[PDB]
Amino acid sequence: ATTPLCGPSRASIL
Amino acid sequence: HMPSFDFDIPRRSPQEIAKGMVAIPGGTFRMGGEDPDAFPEDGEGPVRTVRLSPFLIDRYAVSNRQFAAFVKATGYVTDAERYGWSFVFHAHVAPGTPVMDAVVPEAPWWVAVPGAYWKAPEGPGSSITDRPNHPVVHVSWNDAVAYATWAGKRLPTEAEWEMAARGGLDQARYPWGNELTPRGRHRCNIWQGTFPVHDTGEDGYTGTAPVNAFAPNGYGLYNVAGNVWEWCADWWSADWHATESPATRIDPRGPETGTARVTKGGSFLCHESYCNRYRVAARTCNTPDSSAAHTGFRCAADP
Ligand SMILES: *[C@@H](O)c1ccccc1N
Ligand SMILES: [Ag+]
Ligand SMILES: [Ca+2]
Ligand SMILES: [Ca+2]
Ligand SMILES: [Cl-]
Repeated sequence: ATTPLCGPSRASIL
Repeated sequence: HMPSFDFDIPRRSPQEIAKGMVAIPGGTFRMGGEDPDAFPEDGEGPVRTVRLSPFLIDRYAVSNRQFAAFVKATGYVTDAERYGWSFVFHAHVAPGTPVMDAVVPEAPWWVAVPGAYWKAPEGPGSSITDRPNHPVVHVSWNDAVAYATWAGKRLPTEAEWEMAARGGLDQARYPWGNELTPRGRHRCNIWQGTFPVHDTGEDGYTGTAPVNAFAPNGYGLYNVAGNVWEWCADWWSADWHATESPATRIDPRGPETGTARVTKGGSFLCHESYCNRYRVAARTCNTPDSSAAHTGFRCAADP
């Protein structure tokens, strides 16, 4: 539904 | 980029640095992709002719054994160790392993696991004793640059990575051609089955494979597609390379500033029905102190 995510970033969980 | 290190750079000979590397001669190649199913946000296009200076590139992604030697020689502490956690795919977290409640937006299959790092890739209790020849993972971009500099090397640019990964073919879909499994043979370690629920392991592996698994490409490089995402030197953007200029077409280095560094090549998790990012033109990014169980790197060098 949004661009698929292959690179989980540390910033993204804040 | 100007890194800071806590170890001296050892003196190395040219023949030492070149061991396990392939010499890529200078020349042109057609970089990028225009697959109509490509996600626009990824900026796979435009296809363009890029000229590169000669360079060396590792046949193999850096292995656990090699990273352990770097740590032993330097005392290097990886970003995942400083943070105290790293990302592990949910299917590989042993039941009862302490986990953070953190959720990656839009990717709930990633688990932030305290104590997961390169030597314990699934968290406390796991080890790499049986994976000495597997690619090192839970290494951030910073860790990769630290290793490469110690080794007398550097990260490849995205253009160097793609020229080497294409292995002498002109605008093929994969490193080896246009068929995913020519003659019914698996050529890379990606996902089979139903992502993210069940990996059938039809290609032999439901996690990382040894760095020398599968046939190499035409230049002798192993697992440029699949196995682990590979850090490149460039800052990420989706459109810097749309400009037609010497800076974008002759030894291009990417934009001068950014927030995430480019990763190439796909991993054991990639699948046509989710990301479709194991095509050689594919690209994504991650922030430079981030680390994950499916991301490693290979080095490049100037001859
Ligand atoms: C949403 O757009 C989505 C979700 C899963 C896989 C692909 C895409 N495009
Ligand atoms: Ag992917
Ligand atoms: Ca696989
Ligand atoms: Ca790869
Ligand atoms: Cl091994």
